[PDB]
Amino acid sequence: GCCSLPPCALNNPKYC
Amino acid sequence: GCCSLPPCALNNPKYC
Amino acid sequence: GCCSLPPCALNNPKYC
Amino acid sequence: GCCSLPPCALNNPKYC
Amino acid sequence: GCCSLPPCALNNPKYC
Amino acid sequence: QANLMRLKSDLFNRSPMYPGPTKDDPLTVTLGFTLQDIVKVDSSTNEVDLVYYEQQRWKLNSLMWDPNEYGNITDFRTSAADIWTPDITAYSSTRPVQVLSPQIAVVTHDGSVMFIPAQRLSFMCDPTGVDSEEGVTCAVKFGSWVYSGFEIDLKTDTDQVDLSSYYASSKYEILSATQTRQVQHYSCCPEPYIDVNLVVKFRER
Amino acid sequence: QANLMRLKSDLFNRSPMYPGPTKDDPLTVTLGFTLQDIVKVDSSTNEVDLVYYEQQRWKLNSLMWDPNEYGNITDFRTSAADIWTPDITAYSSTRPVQVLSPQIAVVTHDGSVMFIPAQRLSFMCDPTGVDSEEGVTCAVKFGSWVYSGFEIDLKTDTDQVDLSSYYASSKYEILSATQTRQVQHYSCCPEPYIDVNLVVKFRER
Amino acid sequence: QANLMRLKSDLFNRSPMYPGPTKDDPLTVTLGFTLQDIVKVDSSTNEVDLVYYEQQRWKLNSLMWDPNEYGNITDFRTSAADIWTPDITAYSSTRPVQVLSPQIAVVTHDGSVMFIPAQRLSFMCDPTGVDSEEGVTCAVKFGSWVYSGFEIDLKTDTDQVDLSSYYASSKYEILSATQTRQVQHYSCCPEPYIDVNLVVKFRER
Amino acid sequence: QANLMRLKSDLFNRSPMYPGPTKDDPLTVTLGFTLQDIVKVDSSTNEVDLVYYEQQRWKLNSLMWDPNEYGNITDFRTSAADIWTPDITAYSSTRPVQVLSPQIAVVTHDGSVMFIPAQRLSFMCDPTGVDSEEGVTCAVKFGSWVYSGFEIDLKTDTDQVDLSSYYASSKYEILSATQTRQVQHYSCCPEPYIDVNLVVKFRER
Amino acid sequence: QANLMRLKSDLFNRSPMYPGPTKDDPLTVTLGFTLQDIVKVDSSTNEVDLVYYEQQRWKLNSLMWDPNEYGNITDFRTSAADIWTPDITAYSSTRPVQVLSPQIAVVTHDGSVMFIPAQRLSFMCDPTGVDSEEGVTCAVKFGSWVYSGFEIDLKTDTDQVDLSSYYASSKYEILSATQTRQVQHYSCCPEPYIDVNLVVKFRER
Repeated sequence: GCCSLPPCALNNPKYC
Repeated sequence: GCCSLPPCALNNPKYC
Repeated sequence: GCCSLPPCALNNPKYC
Repeated sequence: GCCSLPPCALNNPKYC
Repeated sequence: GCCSLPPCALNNPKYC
Repeated sequence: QANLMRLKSDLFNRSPMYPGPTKDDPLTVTLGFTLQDIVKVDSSTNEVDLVYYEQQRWKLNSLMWDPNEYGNITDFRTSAADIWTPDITAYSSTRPVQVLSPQIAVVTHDGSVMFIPAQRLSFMCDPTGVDSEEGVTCAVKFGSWVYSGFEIDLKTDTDQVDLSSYYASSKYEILSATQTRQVQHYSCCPEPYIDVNLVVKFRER
Repeated sequence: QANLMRLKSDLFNRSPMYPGPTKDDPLTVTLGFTLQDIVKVDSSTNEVDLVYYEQQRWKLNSLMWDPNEYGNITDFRTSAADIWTPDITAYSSTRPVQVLSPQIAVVTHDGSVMFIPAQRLSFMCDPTGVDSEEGVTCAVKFGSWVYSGFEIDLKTDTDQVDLSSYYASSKYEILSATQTRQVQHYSCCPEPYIDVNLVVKFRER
Repeated sequence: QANLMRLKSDLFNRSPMYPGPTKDDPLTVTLGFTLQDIVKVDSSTNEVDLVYYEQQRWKLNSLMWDPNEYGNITDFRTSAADIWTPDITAYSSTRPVQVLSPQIAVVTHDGSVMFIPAQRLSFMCDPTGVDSEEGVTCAVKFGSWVYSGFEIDLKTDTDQVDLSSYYASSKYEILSATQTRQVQHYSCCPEPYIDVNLVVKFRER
Repeated sequence: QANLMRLKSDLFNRSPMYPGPTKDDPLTVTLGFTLQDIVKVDSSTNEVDLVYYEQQRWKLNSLMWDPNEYGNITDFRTSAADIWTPDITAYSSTRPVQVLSPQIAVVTHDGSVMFIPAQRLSFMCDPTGVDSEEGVTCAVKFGSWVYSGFEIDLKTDTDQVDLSSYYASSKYEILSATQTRQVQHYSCCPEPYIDVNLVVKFRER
Repeated sequence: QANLMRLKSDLFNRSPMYPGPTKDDPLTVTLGFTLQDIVKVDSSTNEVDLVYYEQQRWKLNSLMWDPNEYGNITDFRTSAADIWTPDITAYSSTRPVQVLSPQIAVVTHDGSVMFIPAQRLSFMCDPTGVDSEEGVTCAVKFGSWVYSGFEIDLKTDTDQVDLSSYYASSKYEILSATQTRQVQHYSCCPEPYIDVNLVVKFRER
């Protein structure tokens, strides 16, 4: 979800 | 209008 | 004439 | 083979 | 001849 | 003027540059488009080409000065490469965007910056129905590539795309052109993510 | 602002840049693809064009810091030219890969780095049978240009390509997209060679 | 040799480049075109390609010198990158302008400058009717990208495009070629804005 | 560990940036090609496009070191801009070559260098007969632009051209490929001129 | 034995960067061409694509050296960027030239320089008749962009373009190819203007 979006994947580095 | 001309938008940034 | 040719215009800038 | 693959070719100069 | 090959022209400037 | 040269020297030839916004040091970028033409439509690939102007503005504390200590100077023009600029990106381009103009910014004593380069963009669009009377609709999102909404707030002054300079003899006719700010969230992550959605409706002239 | 400028200055401008991995300093790079679109298929040449996001993860000890000594900062964004990045290349491209997004990476205090460039690729693909019901299968391998498996280990978190943002109105429908890590040895040589094979089966809409 | 090296060093190496004009220090730029060829027409898009030479003139006080102080040198050529140049831009281009010639200007002791780059421009133009005997008219506006009429005054010496060296075997034939200076005000704003409008009427040969 | 940051600095910070070979100090360059794909044939012009890896190898005294002084380091990878590279050129190209891969070399303590750039080349080739069963033969000579055979001596490594990773589903089937060094002497001049001749015979698949 | 390094230094490091010629310090350029191939003919635009090698030779005082003082060194190769190069331009190109070869020059101890870059050039040319047994004629003028004949004198050593290595399987067969010095006088001005005119006559093979 988030992780498909690059700014969001970058802002949740360990999680994604 | 003014805002589709780059130098006028430059001189009137907040208005534009 | 001179002024139609860029090197000649650059050699005669006030005249051109 | 190896020498068609640059990282391998690079690691194996003498052979390639 | 020599002069149509750049390395040769460059090495023989006076001739080429 | 000697005063200007020393001001551009005072802040651009001082130790660092602005490292970009943080959560504690947030930023608002305001975005606006002027659409000049839909240049190419390709049905065999699904790509469409736009030429437009993209207005961007923001404000940095670090670019402030007192006009009095600089000969009453309130603002100045400078190369955009001289300053920090937002990473606002088309999320669905198919080619690197081409720059069709100088990239020059105005900087103001209050720390505000403004910026309007001309641009050509290729992006994903199925143009089927362009020859028809009802026409066709393309959309492309713009947004920061690395910053969350808590870091770069992204805004528009209006959601009407400026069409006052759209080329009159264009092959394509604009039915509507819209630029609207969209906020979305994620279950994992309470922080906002913001885009401006560029939606153009058009048909063969 | 405050502490951030100091941190960047300490990490980059003290000690040279990372010289890359070695046999005694091995490095794991995590690869992952978000396929956005199949843009073009060319039948006179055998060429296919893809637009995707490529996510890269690695971790450097030399890019570590204690949050406490820097006002509790856990991470920062920086231009990807400020830092060593892996030399991961497509092995069967036909044109220079085109970059579609800003090149900015995030660095965490535990030293890990993440980098998500958007890209257009032209690669070797016989598209024949793309217009049938079964479509066509195509593969491109990705790996280090200069480092063996002893120097860069190459991984994925999943074998499935992210298709959740594939253009819904694309010319080509995706039947499957897989991203699978491949290890092999040559008879001549003791070190393993690692790639990730991107296999897409697709057909015309 | 000798004094020319000295002059160029004195002018450019006592720092700092000219920072452009202001309301208080305004500037006059004289523009002129020599149209060499209409290279290409595209009726599917609405683009027409031109090859012209763009003559630009302006004068700066900071570029002045005493020929008696420099071995009687009255002028010199130098690379345009050594000097400030105006940001006169075509307003409706469709691709980045392409430079066809060296970028070198002449500077004269009174501080006058002349710069003549050859360029290929793509811009917005419907060619429908180029096949007839009446041919077709196209126009492209040129002007400063950032400066208003109060900062750059844009000017011409003649409203006649120089055609004396138009390519005699071009696919296209020139009926008229005109360059005209326009001043306008907008409702909102007190400052004037200026452009030179290049209007070309032409047909197939 | 960290021994490499010193060696790199010790190599790329001593006066010797290598000035290239001389008749007194001649250099041997080894040349080998890996055919990946004939991408395109154009019969209206006479051009063919090839994708290939070009393996270049040479040896400089200026790049020797002792491992025992540098933590037992026998070799390192480095950007090819950090070092001199030979001016090996395709003598019959028709377009600027496109670089497909990163450009990183391995330097070894004996001063030997290896460099394997991937490339797309357009060269002159009459493709008449390509649709027949015998196909057609084309050739490209590679050599130095400025150095004779007394300054750069050109060689090949492996007798046979590497076809093992030629694209299996290419438009064009390779019937044969050869790479041979060649020497000529002109009437005027005693020194040899040397090229490597890449002769490939191919047909439509 | 690397006194070359010493030479390149005090030649290119102590004060002078050569500021170009003048009426007081005039210069002669010798121009010759080697036609490799007529690549493309375009009838819809009037463009023709050529690949030729442009041999250029001049002589500068500021480059002279005593070979006794420098290990009996009579010449060296250096990149064309390290030196001044004349601004010889095609006067009727329609696209920026494309460099096909390395840009390295030879400097000899008497201060003479020779420089032979391989180029692709698109220029204005009506190819009507190319179809026939008689063929068609095209010309293109080369000359300095900024320097008169009192500043750069431009000459050849032969009327004959070198055709000895024209591609034997070209689409186009050369019937004739000639280079000739032309002088134009203007009644305003005592200085002559100079160009070398390249006229090629050719037909389909």
